[PDB]
Amino acid sequence: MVTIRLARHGAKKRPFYQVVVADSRNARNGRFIERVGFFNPIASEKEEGTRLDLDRIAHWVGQGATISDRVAALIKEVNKAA
Amino acid sequence: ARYLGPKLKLSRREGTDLFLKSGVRAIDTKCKIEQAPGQHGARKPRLSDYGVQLREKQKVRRIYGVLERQFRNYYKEAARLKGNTGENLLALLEGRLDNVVYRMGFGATRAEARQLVSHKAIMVNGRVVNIASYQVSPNDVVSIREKAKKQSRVKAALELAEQREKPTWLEVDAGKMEGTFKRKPERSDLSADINEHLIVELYSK
Amino acid sequence: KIRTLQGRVVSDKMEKSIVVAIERFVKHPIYGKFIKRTTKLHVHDENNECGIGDVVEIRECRPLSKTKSWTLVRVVEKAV
Amino acid sequence: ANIKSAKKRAIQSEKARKHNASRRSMMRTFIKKVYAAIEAGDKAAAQKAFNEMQPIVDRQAAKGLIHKNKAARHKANLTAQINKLA
Amino acid sequence: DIVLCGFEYGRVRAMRNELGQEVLEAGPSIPVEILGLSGVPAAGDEVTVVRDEKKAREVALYRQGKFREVKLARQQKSKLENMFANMTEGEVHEVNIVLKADVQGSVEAISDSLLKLSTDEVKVKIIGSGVGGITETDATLAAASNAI
RNA sequence: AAAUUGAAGAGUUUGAUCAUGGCUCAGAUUGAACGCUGGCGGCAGGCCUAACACAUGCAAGUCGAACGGUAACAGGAAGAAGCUUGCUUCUUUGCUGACGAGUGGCGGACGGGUGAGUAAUGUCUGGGAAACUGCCUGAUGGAGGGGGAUAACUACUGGAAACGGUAGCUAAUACCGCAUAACGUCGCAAGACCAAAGAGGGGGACCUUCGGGCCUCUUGCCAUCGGAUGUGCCCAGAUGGGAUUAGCUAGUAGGUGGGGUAACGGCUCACCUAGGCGACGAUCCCUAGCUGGUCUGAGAGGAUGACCAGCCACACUGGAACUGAGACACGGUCCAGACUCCUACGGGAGGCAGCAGUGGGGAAUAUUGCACAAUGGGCGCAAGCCUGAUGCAGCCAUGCCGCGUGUAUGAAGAAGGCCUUCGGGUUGUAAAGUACUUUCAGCGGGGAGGAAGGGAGUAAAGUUAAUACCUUUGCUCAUUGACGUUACCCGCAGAAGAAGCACCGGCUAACUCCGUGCCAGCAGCCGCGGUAAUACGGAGGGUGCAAGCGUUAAUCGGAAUUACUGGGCGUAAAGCGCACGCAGGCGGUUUGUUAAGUCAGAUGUGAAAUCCCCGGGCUCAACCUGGGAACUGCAUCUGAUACUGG
Repeated sequence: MVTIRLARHGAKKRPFYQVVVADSRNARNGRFIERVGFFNPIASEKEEGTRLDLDRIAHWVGQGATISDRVAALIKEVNKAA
Repeated sequence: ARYLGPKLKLSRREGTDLFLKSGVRAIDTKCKIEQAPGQHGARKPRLSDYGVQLREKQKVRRIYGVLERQFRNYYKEAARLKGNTGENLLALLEGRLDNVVYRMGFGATRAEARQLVSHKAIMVNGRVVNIASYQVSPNDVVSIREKAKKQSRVKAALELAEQREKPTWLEVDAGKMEGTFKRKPERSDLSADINEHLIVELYSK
Repeated sequence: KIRTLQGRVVSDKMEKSIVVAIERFVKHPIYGKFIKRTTKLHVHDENNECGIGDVVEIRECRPLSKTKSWTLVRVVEKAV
Repeated sequence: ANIKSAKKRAIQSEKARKHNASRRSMMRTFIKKVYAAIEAGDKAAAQKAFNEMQPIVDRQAAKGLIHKNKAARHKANLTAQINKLA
Repeated sequence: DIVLCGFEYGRVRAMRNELGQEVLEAGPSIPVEILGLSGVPAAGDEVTVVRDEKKAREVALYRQGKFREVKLARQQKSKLENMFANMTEGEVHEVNIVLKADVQGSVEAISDSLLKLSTDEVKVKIIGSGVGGITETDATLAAASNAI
């Protein structure tokens, strides 16, 4: 079905994830429906590192989109941050 | 990746002192400064328009210790940048760390300063920078790191420095062996027998 | 919301069908001259009320035959 | 087939094929009886035949042997024609 | 491990011992067929493994240069040896042959025996000895000059 | 705030000139190759040829929480004993942790490869209406009572193998009736008709046939109407060349009716009408996957479609359908062909354009590697299992970027070489000497991050008869990295291990001697070579590049040399020998009308990435990344009416 997950861009040894809503069958870095956040695991954390359009994430869940283990974590982490 | 051969040859070919030695000596007592290298140095070049453009670009490159590829990329960036391209080229050169290390007097030559940089003797903002072409920014503080502070090269380097004209845009504390890149130098700060527009002409044709 | 085309009847021979030509001017992509282009459409004319030469208003609809995806809305001018 | 499950799938699809074939052949039979009555001009035989056919085109739809729409057309079509005669 | 045989170099893809299709390790005693070399080496020679392949590339190419230099050297001598524009007598008529054997050991060995049957009257010479099978450029080689 | 705010010419026809006109050069670019040379690193790239053929491994499984179950290993047990009396080995029995083979479910239609075919059941832009749509999701109700089978297994038997033959026998969420049946299907309506399946976790009175009932929650099953995603279909414009191809067409174009599809439709059939296409290029022939974009160019253009992403098409060749929500199926089935492998000769088996690897072709393109730790996919309640997707590592200077191969001092300025009018000049502060530094490579020492989760306990809430279980959220404890000898930091030794390539006649930066003598040879263009050759070859000197440098190949540029922007035809290439004239292009002047062209505005769309602008992160840079701007285009609606068209 439709799922919200991380498409891994960035460079070798320097991962950078683009959070995307997509048909789960399409390849990880392939066709998606909507971009909805990003996630830098290598951010200096002096400034940002994790940004989620929670309004559109929820909208898609409301219409049955599932959510990665890793995005489900980010959302709990970001909800905690503020 | 570096020019390693005889240095005064370069000065002799370009017709000027390129400061490739400390300055302890009148350059004319070290070489025949006013004559090109080689069998036919006495010969005069009835020099084409292309020729004067080439030699001027070589001159600047040989001053800063930059080979063609990197220097061309410097032109490209100067061009892309806003404002006069010729002046932008010299800002970029003059912002190099090996260069700044030289201007604060930590190295007798840009070659010596470059070695200081490469050999992890220089810090920027208390952080070790060891690549020569590192672009230095306003308000940065470059310093000799503690362990390199007792090197006699550095003391001598600061002495000679005190005898050169003192650059405006740098605040140097000789005791601490730290210094501050206050601002980008203006054009007016830099020598006036550099003809950037010739270099600009060479790279647009 | 009534998207529509206007053109003239070049053939009325077929039973309940018609051929309509839509002509327009178009700027030439390279040489700038304005060129006539024509689009011929097989259209549905139940009742065959459209005569050749007529000027008619047509609309797009579902497939009616291998080549008909348009039907008649109404006649505008006739029998010049 | 080469893969373990591929082998198994070919076996299962053949079983299903013979299952579907059997039920499908049955169904068309009961459809054909109605068209045959129609072509002989009998209301009753054709209505009777339609009543036997109804529950089974419906059921085979529910069972995925055919889609709901197919079942409907058959009922629509036959119903149209039988009424048009008696 | 990188292995270098003669002027040929390469990494070993797999190892085969007699009937055994795969062997993990091979000792100084038991022989093991080597695989993954760039091309078919000489029928026999000294083989030495190296740490890195890059260091062994220049060495392998160096041996080719010497073998090529002597190839052109022996080519110039044989042609100039006659010291005349043609043969002094009527033995000029010759037969050409084209040979490709599956094994490298034979082509060098049997050719020597094939040069034993040579005579002054009719001269026979081998052209383009192959490492194995047959190929387009080989059939083309027999197309230009009539040969078996 | 910023975000296309950008544009060069030189050599060569002549004795010389101007014009004409081609050839040639300076520039960027490349999936490159070859020649000489070659230290390290980061990021990228890597069969362009034979859609040639492929040995071997691996690339699609998973669920015991659907099912009969045990054959392996693991315990456990009445009871056999190891017995040296709590340690135990085996006979047994699925008792259970698990699990081979089997039925069953979901996945094998995704992920990955290729570009053969296709000038259109393709792609791009923009719109339509007649449709289906697993998993996920909202809504409302079902989930009743039965039946006959079958694999496994057992017995007998055929095969070299592949794989079979008989008869037994048995389970289920396999399969089929029967009931129930509307906000479903058919029907004007009256009415008529259609489904299903269990499995687990925990438990208080209560009790039996000790199986469980029953209580409770999770989960799966059926129906119908929706959502979301996916897909099918239709129209218009655009998307290569050729007339040394001008006519093409019988399911052809339309109509009626039957059939058909999930659905509109000549999709199909019968009958009827005689149409339909075409110079605005049909038909036929050649070539080709299309796009975002890429390279070049000031631009307009020109060239192009690797790597990344979107669509399509294909899966040894030709054809076919079966299963399924989805396929006419990349590691499924069937037939035919080409080909290969096994065989005990009777018969069998297979399809790398998945990842490695091999042969072949070629100027030329890598290892039969490590790991599921991370992201993502399949199955499962989970734990987990699978994943040549992916993350990584190896190989190659293939490219981009970074750094090193030392720094400073060092003179009558040595020796040697080279030129010299023998005065000296040069190589050259170059070397030696003198101090000095130690990046990188070497060697030892230490040590981030990519890790989120998952596991035991615990506590609180929602549950409920319940403090169970379940689920959510906090707590503590112990844990999960292929890369890896990671990045990075500290220490040790010594300048120690690290420089080549092309060029120097003009274009074009760089000149002399000796050798040769129209030879040997050079040569991008002009043009060098018969005794002073800065042009051949060596040398010294010099110029330009630098871990590369040259040569070859290749696109665009300069080329205003196909000229839309932006050219020409008296004598330079170019006015048809002349006229008439269909199609076509263009068309005097006024009014009204229209509103297609044209103009304005609004709205939607123009995927992301790329390009550009301002920022952020790796010591810098390449590289990665936030936001913007741009996508100059298309479409709908509403206006304006001067010009063009009606």
